[PDB]
Amino acid sequence: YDNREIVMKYIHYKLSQRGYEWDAEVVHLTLRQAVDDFSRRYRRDFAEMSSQLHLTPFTARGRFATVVEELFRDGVNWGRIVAFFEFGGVMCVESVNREMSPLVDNIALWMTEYLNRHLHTWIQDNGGWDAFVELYG
Ligand SMILES: O=C(c1cc(-c2cc3c(cc2C(=O)N2Cc4ccccc4C[C@H]2CN2CCOCC2)OCO3)n2c1CCCC2)N(c1ccccc1)c1ccc(O)cc1
Repeated sequence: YDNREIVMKYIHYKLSQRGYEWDAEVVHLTLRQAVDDFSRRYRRDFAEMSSQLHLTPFTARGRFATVVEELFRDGVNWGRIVAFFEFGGVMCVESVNREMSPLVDNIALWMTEYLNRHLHTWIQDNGGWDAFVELYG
């Protein structure tokens, strides 16, 4: 249902593993499992991109816009929405690692606005998140 709830719960889970208690049900567990399979799949290139990412408060919004525009340029699919969430999380984990944790709240806002403004039509026309729950899990 609520896109804002889905991003809050995904980010809270990734940060809690890092020992960072950020302050801010079937779908949440299905999304969390797909993104973990996505990390295992491209673990090689995930290490490279982590260092390649030069994240600061002055570049985050622009970095976010560029990568999201590249992901969905050739259309939307669930595999790209999964990569959308993993990029949202890698930037949150990276913010915490670099002692810029205030940016977590900005990244979650950018993810929520993009889901509601640019992914809402596609998802609903796919039947909503239950359609995602049927592919994964
Ligand atoms: O540039 C990117 C990136 C990653 C993918 C992507 C999305 C997918 C997928 C696959 C890939 C993909 O193409 N890769 C995954 C990946 C994951 C982590 C780090 C690097 C890469 C690069 C390659 C891996 N190789 C490339 C050759 O063909 C496939 C194998 O399967 C399902 O959805 N895409 C892009 C750009 C737009 C096309 C799809 N990031 C990016 C962003 C910033 C800096 C560098 C790369 C990015 C976006 C979202 C993410 O969640 C992670 C990375």
